[PDB]
Amino acid sequence: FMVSLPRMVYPQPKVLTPCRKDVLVVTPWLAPIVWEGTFNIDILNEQFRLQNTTIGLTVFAIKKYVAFLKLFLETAEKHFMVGHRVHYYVFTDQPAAVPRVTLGTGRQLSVLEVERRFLSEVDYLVCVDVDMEFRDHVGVEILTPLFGTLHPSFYGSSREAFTYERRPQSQAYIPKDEGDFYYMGAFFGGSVQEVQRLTRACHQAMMVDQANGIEAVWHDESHLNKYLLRHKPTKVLSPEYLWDQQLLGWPAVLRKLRFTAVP
Ligand SMILES: [Hg+2]
Ligand SMILES: [Hg+2]
Ligand SMILES: [Hg+2]
Ligand SMILES: [Hg+2]
Ligand SMILES: [Hg+2]
Ligand SMILES: [Hg+2]
Repeated sequence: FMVSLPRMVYPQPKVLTPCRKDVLVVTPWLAPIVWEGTFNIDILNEQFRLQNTTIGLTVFAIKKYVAFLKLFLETAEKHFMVGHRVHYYVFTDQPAAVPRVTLGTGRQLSVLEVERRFLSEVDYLVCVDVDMEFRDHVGVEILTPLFGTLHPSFYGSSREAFTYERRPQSQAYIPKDEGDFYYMGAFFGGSVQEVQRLTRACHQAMMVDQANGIEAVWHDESHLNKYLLRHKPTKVLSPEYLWDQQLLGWPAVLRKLRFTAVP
């Protein structure tokens, strides 16, 4: 059950003015592709706050990667789901090395040393890499049953150039005449239920590959791409959401650089 939105004053959407004319804003299965200019964040914030949405953000930080937690979490505090309930889950081999980062109200951090707990604690899960920093808004516009993110190196590439697993002997196999996009493994998410479905499917496929003596060319990312080919995501994030400015610069098509590699 969803309550009514309140009265809001904003610019009328214009039916005969395309939103962006330089990029695809909807997939052929009618999932939005999230670019700056496509969303009114005030409307979306209202919708998700009225549901008291809780977002879990999961990161693995092992060995030397614990060094990246401070910047990751500090910048998440500035830019990630601000105004909403956030639960950070930091999976690490070094619990005592997790930095003491000051959190805004309604935000919490759990340290898990290296599950149904997610079903009871959060509505959505967002799974990212720790060697990153938030540079701009990453908010409820991403939330949906299942999303993937366009890999910044391949968003302009034809499908035959995608680095999918190409050996038929692998469960991650995708032939040259298949594929919508190349999704990057470093940023995906969805409802808890859909994320757990995905991770279960990939884990099983990886076990089958191991038993057959084969390891997919890009490991979990290869399996992610196979999963999202066969189970279409309900939103796709543009490369605004996963960028490397040193490698790739700042193309005109990116109005914002939201979540980036660390230099
Ligand atoms: Hg628009
Ligand atoms: Hg996750
Ligand atoms: Hg994760
Ligand atoms: Hg998979
Ligand atoms: Hg996996
Ligand atoms: Hg996966």
